[PDB]
Amino acid sequence: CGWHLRDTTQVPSTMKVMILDSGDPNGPLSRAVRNQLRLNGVELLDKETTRKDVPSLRLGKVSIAKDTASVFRNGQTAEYQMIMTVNATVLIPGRDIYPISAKVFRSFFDNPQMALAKDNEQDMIVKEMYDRAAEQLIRKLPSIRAADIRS
Amino acid sequence: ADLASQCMLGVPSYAVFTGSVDIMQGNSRLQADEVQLHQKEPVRTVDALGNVHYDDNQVILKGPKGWANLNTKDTNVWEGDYQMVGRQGRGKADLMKQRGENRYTILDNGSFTSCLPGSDTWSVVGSEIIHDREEQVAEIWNARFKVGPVPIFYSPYLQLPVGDKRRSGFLIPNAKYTTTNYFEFYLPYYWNIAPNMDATITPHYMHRRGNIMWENEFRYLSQAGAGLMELDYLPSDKVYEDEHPNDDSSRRWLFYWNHSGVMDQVWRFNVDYTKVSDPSYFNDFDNKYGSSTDGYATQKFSVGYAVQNFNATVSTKQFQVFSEQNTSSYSAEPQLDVNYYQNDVGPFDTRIYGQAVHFVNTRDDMPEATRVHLEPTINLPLSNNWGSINTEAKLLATHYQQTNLDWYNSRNTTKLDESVNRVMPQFKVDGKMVFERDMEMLAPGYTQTLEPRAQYLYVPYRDQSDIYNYDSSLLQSDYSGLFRDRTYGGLDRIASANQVTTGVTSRIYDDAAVERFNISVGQIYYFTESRTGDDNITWENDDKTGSLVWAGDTYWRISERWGLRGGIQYDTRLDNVATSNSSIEYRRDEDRLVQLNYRYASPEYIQATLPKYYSTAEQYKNGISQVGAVASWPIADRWSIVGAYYYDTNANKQADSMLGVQYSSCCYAIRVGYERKLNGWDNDKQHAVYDNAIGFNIELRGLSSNYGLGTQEMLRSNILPYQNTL
Amino acid sequence: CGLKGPLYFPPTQTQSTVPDKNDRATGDGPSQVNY
Ligand SMILES: *C[C@@H](COC(=O)CCCCCCCCCCCCCCC)OC(=O)CCCCCCCCCCCCCCC
Repeated sequence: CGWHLRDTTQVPSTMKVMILDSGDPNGPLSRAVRNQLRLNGVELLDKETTRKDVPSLRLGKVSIAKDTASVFRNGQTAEYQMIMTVNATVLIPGRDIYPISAKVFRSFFDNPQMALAKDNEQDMIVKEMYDRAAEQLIRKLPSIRAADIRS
Repeated sequence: ADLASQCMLGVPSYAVFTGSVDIMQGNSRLQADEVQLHQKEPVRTVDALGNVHYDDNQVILKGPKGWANLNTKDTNVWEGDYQMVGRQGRGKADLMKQRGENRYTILDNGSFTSCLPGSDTWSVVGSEIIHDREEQVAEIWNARFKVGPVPIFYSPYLQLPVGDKRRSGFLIPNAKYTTTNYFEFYLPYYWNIAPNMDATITPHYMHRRGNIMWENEFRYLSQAGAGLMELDYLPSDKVYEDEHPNDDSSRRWLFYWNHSGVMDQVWRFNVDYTKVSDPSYFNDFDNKYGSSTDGYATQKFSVGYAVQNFNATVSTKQFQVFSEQNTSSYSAEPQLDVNYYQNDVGPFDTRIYGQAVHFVNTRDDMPEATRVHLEPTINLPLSNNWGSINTEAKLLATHYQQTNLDWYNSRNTTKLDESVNRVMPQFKVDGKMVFERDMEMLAPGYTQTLEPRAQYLYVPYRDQSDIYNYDSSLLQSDYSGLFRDRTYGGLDRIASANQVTTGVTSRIYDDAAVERFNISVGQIYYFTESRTGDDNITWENDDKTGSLVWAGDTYWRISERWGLRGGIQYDTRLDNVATSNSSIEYRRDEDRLVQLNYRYASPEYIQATLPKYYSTAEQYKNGISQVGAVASWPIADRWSIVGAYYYDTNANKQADSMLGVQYSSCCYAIRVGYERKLNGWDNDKQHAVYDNAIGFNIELRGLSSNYGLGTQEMLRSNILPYQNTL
Repeated sequence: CGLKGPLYFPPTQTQSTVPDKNDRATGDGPSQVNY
């Protein structure tokens, strides 16, 4: 009833070739974004390239925070909530600079009797949050292309 | 308008003559009446008389009599009043002098207030105030600090730091009243070691403990990253002695160290270390580096090397558990993780993950182990515009060496082995589609998407009851975690899998291709029971196969200021909703927000996943049912109220409440805070224990660029701090 | 009398993996209070 398979691509046709730029090129978010763009068939160029007509994706400040979300009746922590916030910009070669952002929420229960096990669980959670934040940024690329046509 | 620019418009902005004089030399003016000019050898002198007005770009000087020297640039204004131009500050002295190429502004029996004209909230009268522009300091002799017309204290040499350059000296103290320590007073001294390091020493005096606690902070900035150390030491405690008379020494202390940095883009260094003298340290003493809500102290070091397609890490993980019901705690000393990635091996992507860890326990009766893991992986990704399918295969090969098993094997029916091998493959298939439709009955230009997803996972069954569980904990199943390929963390319990996950997400985009709404539902269907060989979870139902796990998520961005979030988990083996949470926020800016939230965790979920004494202990057994409210709003553009209230609907008692008020003028700021929190459990009367705290802070303004309203510091200062969910 | 402020080297960011547990949001700026 009106539905049809997605005829257009995920990443805009303009951003088929991009420059991925970062201050921590070997970090966990750069690896997540670079792999996500590779799935979408995007050809990534080096920052120091001869090309002067390709958009540049810049990865900025990444914050991870773990806070107490609820407590037991003795005041001890019951649940921890983790928030990951990512800031980025997409520079079109000739137009302005378009900022984008991501925010991921996760939570889990705390167990002082298996604190080592809960440490490994938290490390696993952060890796997943990096995959989600990489997807959220890529879903914002069509919004940048639309703003480009308006201006 | 904001405070910073509201306090700006208040401040100013850029041969006898015998007549109305307006002599100007580039920038400096002199609107005197009678000017007497001399050129005696040349030693050029200017003798002004009558309503002298030395206007400038830096100061405005007014005085009945003036004088100047055109060679050494020495001025003299008698019985005058000055005022800074382009900055905040004004006063009145019996003699104003500019000396040393207009470096020193020396005042004899002068005063100085950074308050706006017509306001005299505070002043500091001295006798030899000197403003030095190279050092950005204002030295005062025989200083008397005055509030209104009433002095409050006297002391020689009351330097006032002008500007934003850092200096070493005493900071303004602050006070508290808590029910644990009674009246408290902090007197900080700041030491400015170097541009990239500094230290701070704070004698914290607590009335009830009857001694001074010494707080020492050290911040540094290096090539390897930025860090912070904290070392607190209370030589003796009077409250602690009564509760623990048998202990010979009642010292309390805390060591904290946090480091994080990346050097040369390839070396990553991390430290997260906490150590305290006793379990009850944070229930008594309020720190920025620990909370009374903690259950243990984490002590981790990590050194790693990362490149484009390879990374290795060596780390140690140790924990200090506080509760007296726990005495055994495992540690990784050390752990080595290695990853290697290689793509485009034909149409496949390959990957290797290896590990080597050594487990040690605080107790001397517990098993001790060494484990080596290898995990090669290969996948074949396929995709197009409207769909993608990803097929993956994996091998999980582990080896164990378990020693010190005599004490455990004596009192348990099933025995641990000394040498264990565990090899098991894993096969997974993951699919995805996307549909779209033009949703015009909502608004023109909108679209809606429908994204169904499916996954199939198969792992065979290995009996893992001869392996002790060191680092495996049950993982939550939210909607994001429905498609996870693991049931436990770590590598000690690897459950079997023969299951299909199905889910669907719908999104609503507007004409700007900006997402407005998304909602998700999913389930996991089991064809065979998931067993690790050591299965002792306490399920309410004897269900093994079928559709057992359900989950959902939502997010609606109603406007630029409104937001709604939700999530629910249902488990059929619990016969009830496992967990749930909800949240709605309105947020105009940092100083205007309202938030409502709810958190739920069933009594059966506590029984299934947490320790066995949780389901019988009164402070644990009922799960979670918590309603919270957070607000922040200004009144009359200077006041700022922050409040928080968290309520437990199961016990009909609060968990936390907070209230803070701050008044921030153009030359001072005052903040008062209150918080009542849960702070322990009384085992005799079987009721919770609360703590009350009132804090009073004061501050001077107008000397540096600081004009904060203190909202974010107040919103983050309780046990359940504020998180921005918009 | 002293002023406390941010550190700098004597004359974007790193993507971490360790979260900040219960950060108290004590801003780093020129101040005469401890924070
Ligand atoms: C170097 C100073 C840092 O502070 C300054 O910059 C100098 C100005 C001092 C700021 C005082 C603000 C607090 C007092 C305001 C009035 C109370 C509140 C009013 C109602 C809400 O070092 C400091 O840290 C400041 C000095 C320490 C605090 C002073 C408290 C009183 C001292 C009395 C001892 C004097 C005894 C001899 C004279 C009787």
